[PDB]
Formats: sequence, C-alpha cells, structure tokens
Amino acid sequence: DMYIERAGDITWEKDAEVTGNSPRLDVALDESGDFSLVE
Amino acid sequence: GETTDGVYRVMTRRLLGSTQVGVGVMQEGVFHTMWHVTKGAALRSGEGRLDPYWGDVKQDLVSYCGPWKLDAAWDGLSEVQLLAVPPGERAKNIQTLPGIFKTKDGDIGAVALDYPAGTSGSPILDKCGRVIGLYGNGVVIKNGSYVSAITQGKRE
Ligand SMILES: O=C(Nc1ccc2c(c1)CNC2)c1ccc2sncc2c1
Repeated sequence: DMYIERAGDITWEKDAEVTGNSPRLDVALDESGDFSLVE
Repeated sequence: GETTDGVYRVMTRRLLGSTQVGVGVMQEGVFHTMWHVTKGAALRSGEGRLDPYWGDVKQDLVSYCGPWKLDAAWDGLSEVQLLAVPPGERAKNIQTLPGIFKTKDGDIGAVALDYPAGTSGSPILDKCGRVIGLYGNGVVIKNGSYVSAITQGKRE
C-alpha cells in the first residue's frame, strides 16, 4: 500500500540555486508514454 | 486524511524500510502525480483513502479524488523553478531555463536537472508559484544524465 506525506508549500523562492542548461532535442513519444531520441 | 494544498512525497513499505517512489501535488482537493509512480493504485493519507479518478499512460499522468486541476503553462521564454523533493532530503527550489523537446505533434518545455527517479512527480513552477507541469518523464542523453519534459495535464 502506497501513502503520502506533506513535504512543503508550492511557492517560488527568490534567490534559489540557479543551475542547468537549456537543450533543444529531437524526441519521439511512444504509446507507453516513453520518450526516445531521434537522430 | 490530509487534504491541504502543497507538495507531497509518495512512499511505500513493500520494499526494505520505507521507500520514496515519487512526489505529487495536492491542489483543490485533488492529488496529481505521474502514472509511473503509482501505476494507478490507490493511495493512503493517514487514515483516509485516495481513489484514482483520471489517468493516461501516454501522458504519464494521474489524478486522485477529482479531475486534473493544473492548467498553467510555460511561456516559452522565462526561467522556471523545479521544486525538487528528493528521497530522504528536504524540499528544494532549483531555478533553471528550460530547453525544448521537439516532437511530431509540437514542441514541449524540458528541464535539464539530474535527480533520482524517486523525485518523479515534483512540480515545475512559474514566477507566480503556479504549477506549469510535473518532472519525471523524459530522456537519457549521451552523458547518462536525464532531461525531463514539463508534463502538464488538461483541465476540463
Ligand atoms: O524511469 C524514469 N521514468 C519513467 C519510468 C517509467 C515510465 C515513464 C517514465 C513514462 N512511461 C513509463 C525516470 C528515470 C530517471 C529519472 S530522474 N528524475 C525522474 C526520472 C524518471
């Protein structure tokens, strides 16, 4: 049996840790909801 | 049980100890998560029970207690925050600028942040704190890293 526990509020935090790139990728989505890379 | 708005951990006692399988959003009395997290199974919240209401394996989304309520969208321009809730670790806001998943049916926003698979269901937020999608369904790139889509449902 799965259960849920509250982990916090949904708020935007100013001065949060800013990281991560913005890639443009060619993808395909199958009937099972799985993404795959197209080349 | 607990119906308060906010971000929640999705846990299981089926494996060794208590394991975090995912994360979800409670909004307007509805629990929203990714389909691969729960597989459509019922959830427990203290003494209360959450039964599934809507689900779709292709969109990889599922709602509990009512229809999908999240309708905000990424504007294609500004930075967003991943309110990451990792297993055994505190909730944490991570700001990033999303990339693009180009598909035959249109473009989608994508966040390139690396987190354990148990972080699946963590909400992606806009500058007003509105949930523009859920983190956890994407692709593995040439360097083993994960790039997730900004997965949003449809509000009726
Ligand atoms: O395996 C994962 N995700 C997933 C599993 C099964 C299915 C789908 C997605 C959609 N169709 C069924 C995965 C892998 C790495 C990370 S890193 N953060 C989230 C995350 C999710």
